[PDB]
Amino acid sequence: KETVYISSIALLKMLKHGRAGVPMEVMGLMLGEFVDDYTVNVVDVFAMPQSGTGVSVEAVDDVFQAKMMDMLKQTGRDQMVVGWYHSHPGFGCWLSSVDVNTQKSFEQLNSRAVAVVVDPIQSVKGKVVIDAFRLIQALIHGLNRHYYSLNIDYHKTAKETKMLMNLHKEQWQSGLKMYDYEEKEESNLAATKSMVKIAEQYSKRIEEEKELTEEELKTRYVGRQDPKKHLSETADETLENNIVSVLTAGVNSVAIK
Amino acid sequence: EGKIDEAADILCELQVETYGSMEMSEKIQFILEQMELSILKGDYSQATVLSRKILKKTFKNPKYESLKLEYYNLLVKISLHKREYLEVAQYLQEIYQTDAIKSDEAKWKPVLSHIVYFLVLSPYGNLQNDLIHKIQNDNNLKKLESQE
Ligand SMILES: [Zn+2]
Repeated sequence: KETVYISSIALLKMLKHGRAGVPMEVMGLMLGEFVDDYTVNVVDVFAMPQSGTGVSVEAVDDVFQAKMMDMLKQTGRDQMVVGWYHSHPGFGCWLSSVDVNTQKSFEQLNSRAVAVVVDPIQSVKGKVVIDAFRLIQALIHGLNRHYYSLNIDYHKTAKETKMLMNLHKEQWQSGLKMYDYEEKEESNLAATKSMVKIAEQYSKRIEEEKELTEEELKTRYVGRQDPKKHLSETADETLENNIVSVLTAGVNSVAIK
Repeated sequence: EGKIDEAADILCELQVETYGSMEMSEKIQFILEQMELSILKGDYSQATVLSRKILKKTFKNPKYESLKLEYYNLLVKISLHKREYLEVAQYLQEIYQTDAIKSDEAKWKPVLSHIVYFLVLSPYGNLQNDLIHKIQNDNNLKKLESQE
């Protein structure tokens, strides 16, 4: 039920610094605000210099930190330090015990402070691997034992999005574009489960409608819609969406190869 | 003598609550005595706990910084006994961070080497990588050749 909302600039600065430090792990701090018990919002990030030793407690640099703080004050960015990013390149997202102790050093600052692990290399143009969570593949380290996972979402202002739109100009390329497949897996599934759901509704309307007059039936059902029209209706989206879905791939395979 | 087991039995404590009463020179000093008498005792548990009770930030003071070479040197010896490695390498790292042994070229070589050998013996894992790849880029490591 608990969650964090990670603004775009945070996420991009994140992945940038991470990808830039490869193949060594980088750390930094997270600026935001705690809405309620159920939420942490992260609007900002700044990057913490390298250390001779690995990412660790003293890697956090007071001088550097406050030195950044005030200079953000002058920009009005004033926020708490709500968590700290990090990266475990190639190793997936989990906290080593050494990650843990530091996480505690951020518990005693604020009890709700969170840990964010980013994984630059295997995060790729598909799904981005990211994780945020706090203490008490990954189960080897006691995913649930010493600590526990959290959830993540992304705040987007209208204008933000509007900038992001113009990145790709798809106006020429449309029609060879194949939309995300997993999404049409939930599509082609939930659609079918639904058709099942209204099947026996159409069954009940044919039996009841059989033994009861139309004038009586209307009184009952006018509230909802004619389950025969959810068959007639719902069959379509599956039909044509799946025919363009098939054809599009049939073309990309033979044409593009 | 080996009877320092019998004697040192008492000083496995006597430092305990004298924390604020002693001055850290002497204080820490015979904490270190507790260490080496604990290893020569052949018992690492009190070396371990009697060790960690010191607080590292005392190493802001160059005075105590001169001393702590002993401290880490022991922590090495312990960890070697425990068959830990990555930990050893973190210590040798830390001593290797000392200005005094940063300077002298005849100081930091045999420690730098050991840092290599242990980062080699440690099992592949998280901190092994970035520790290695940091060493990899240390200019001084150029001066060594085979180890390089
Ligand atoms: Zn880590």
